[PDB]
Amino acid sequence: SGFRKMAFPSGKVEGCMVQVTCGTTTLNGLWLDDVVYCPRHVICTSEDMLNPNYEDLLIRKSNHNFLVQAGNVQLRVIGHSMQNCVLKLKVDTANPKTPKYKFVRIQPGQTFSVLACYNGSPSGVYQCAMRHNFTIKGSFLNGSCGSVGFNIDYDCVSFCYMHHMELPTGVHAGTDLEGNFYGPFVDRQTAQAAGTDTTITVNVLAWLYAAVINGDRWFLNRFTTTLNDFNLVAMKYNYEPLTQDHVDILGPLSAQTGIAVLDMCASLKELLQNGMNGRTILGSALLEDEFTPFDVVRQCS
Amino acid sequence: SGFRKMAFPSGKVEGCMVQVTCGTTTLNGLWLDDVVYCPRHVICTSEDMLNPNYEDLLIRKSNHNFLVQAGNVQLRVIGHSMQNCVLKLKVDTANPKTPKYKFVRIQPGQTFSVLACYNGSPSGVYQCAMRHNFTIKGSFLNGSCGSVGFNIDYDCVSFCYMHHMELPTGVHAGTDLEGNFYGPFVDRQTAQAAGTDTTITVNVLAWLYAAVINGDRWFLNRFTTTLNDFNLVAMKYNYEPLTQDHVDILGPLSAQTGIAVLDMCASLKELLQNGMNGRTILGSALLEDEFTPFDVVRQCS
Ligand SMILES: Cc1ccc(NC(=O)c2ccc(CN3CCNCC3)cc2)cc1Nc1nc(-c2cccnc2)cs1
Ligand SMILES: Cc1ccc(NC(=O)c2ccc(CN3CCNCC3)cc2)cc1Nc1nc(-c2cccnc2)cs1
Repeated sequence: SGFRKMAFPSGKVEGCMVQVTCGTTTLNGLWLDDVVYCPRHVICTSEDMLNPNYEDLLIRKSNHNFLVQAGNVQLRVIGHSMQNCVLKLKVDTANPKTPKYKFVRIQPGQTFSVLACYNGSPSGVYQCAMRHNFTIKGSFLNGSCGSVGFNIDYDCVSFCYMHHMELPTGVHAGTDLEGNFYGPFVDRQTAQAAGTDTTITVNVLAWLYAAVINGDRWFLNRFTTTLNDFNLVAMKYNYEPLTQDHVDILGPLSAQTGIAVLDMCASLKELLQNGMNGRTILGSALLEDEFTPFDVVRQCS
Repeated sequence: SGFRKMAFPSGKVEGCMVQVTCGTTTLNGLWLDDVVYCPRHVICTSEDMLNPNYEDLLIRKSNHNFLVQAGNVQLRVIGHSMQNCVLKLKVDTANPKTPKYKFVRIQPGQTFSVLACYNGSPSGVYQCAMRHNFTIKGSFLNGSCGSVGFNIDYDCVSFCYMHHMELPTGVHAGTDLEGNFYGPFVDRQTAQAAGTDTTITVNVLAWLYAAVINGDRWFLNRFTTTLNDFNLVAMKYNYEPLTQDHVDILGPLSAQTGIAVLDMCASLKELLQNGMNGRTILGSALLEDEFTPFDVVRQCS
């Protein structure tokens, strides 16, 4: 029983975090086999900032300009290359703690764990969702660039996010581990801002099912709606439209509770139109949308 | 920027989790040096449950009755003893991954990270607070007993909680690592239930300061209250009384924001008496009380 924001155990990732220094700039790198991955803006200098050309800047670098530190051990850089917005630094030592891993790009609405690091040292772990506008609402201070986001499937770490920057509204933007940004953002100083966001409807429904699994039932009703009439109401409250595929994904939770998806949608419609009226669901006074159907099944069978 | 429920990196603890089996009962143990620690009710059998005597039950056990598995390796038990409500199993191998550690008992209102484990394998990590009634609102399924709660200070793990049981309202109860229960609970089947709880006032104030540090300011006011008139209002809403020591602990946050503690208390008083009126603070629609002043300073300078 109970339901918490839960992250994956971070040990497999902690053994991969290193510190990368270029001149007076220090951030975090990810050390897998004989390669270190880090944000390319580590080579940015002062009088660049505005309109940098990273191709020019990297051509002017030498291997000895990059200082890589794995705890108290310095790693010798023997090659370097640009991988879109990430730098690949070949080192003379393969990481003995390299886990089984994959580089995977996630979709809006999916969740992952973030290991926040400073100076190559892990600081804390938390759980995030990729928003509809391709930002994440993280917790990051200056020096956290290069921190990574990940999921774990059995023994294999799926890396999906490297942290690059903070936007004016305090939300965060980054790339996959191939160096391709999530969303329409660039690693330089522009007036760029996050687009509009929506609520992840399938996730809210998943969380209502977690509530019922845990004994919170006050929001349930005898009513059932159609998928069409539900989406009419969802647009008014800036929820994502619900599709038949979302209904299928909620099948297992629907079977376990005996509550059909379209019956739970009639509860969500009433909560939107009336509010909670002073009550809470799973300790929250608003509808939470950062738990996937998978997160729910994993945490509370 | 940003503020998240954040747990400590769990790698140092993951390397200590093992699986302990007695007969048909399997749960989690903590392997430090040449000792495994686990809940003593692993020796409970069926026709005991009601009124067990653990002294009798342990006298009837032999070392070979305990099967300890560290991943794919079986550890040989060479001694056993009762430590209040925890069992100490001496094994023939010292854990090569033993971190620097301490056994520390925490106070209500303090927080810690929980590494939930099943069959000796870590499953997820999350952050908890010890409540005023000595329960924690965790996320635990059958088989999670022996999972531990901890904090990390530099390189040293302070273990503070081992999980033992779930209470009827779905909250959780356990012991420190010396085997002494938090609160008036026993490891047997009785009608025991959690006592009444209060809101941790110093933590709510810490979280309001985190909100101001992150740019959420709508709840601020020009007013200041006395410590006496604030506590008059806190009792009506079931908040813990605020003391001068709490004011001192909030000093650093007060200095950084320029908002005196008693000025922030006049904001808390108005939120209690009027509510939020449809707005949120740090993404929450209620006042959060599971972040300590230390948690806040650590996460957002
Ligand atoms: C997208 C991007 C492009 C270029 C840079 N690098 C710079 O702007 C930069 C690099 C080097 C210098 C020169 N030195 C100045 C003195 N300190 C050492 C560096 C000055 C500025 C950083 C970023 N990303 C950043 N993310 C943050 C940040 C803040 C809070 C939370 N998460 C990320 C600050 S900067
Ligand atoms: C406090 C306590 C005292 C004694 C026991 N052990 C038993 O009740 C017990 C032990 C052995 C057996 C016999 N076998 C029965 C068939 N399965 C194997 C065991 C039957 C019952 C467990 C506990 N603690 C428990 N915590 C949970 C629990 C559930 C969900 C989340 N967190 C903890 C279930 S039981």
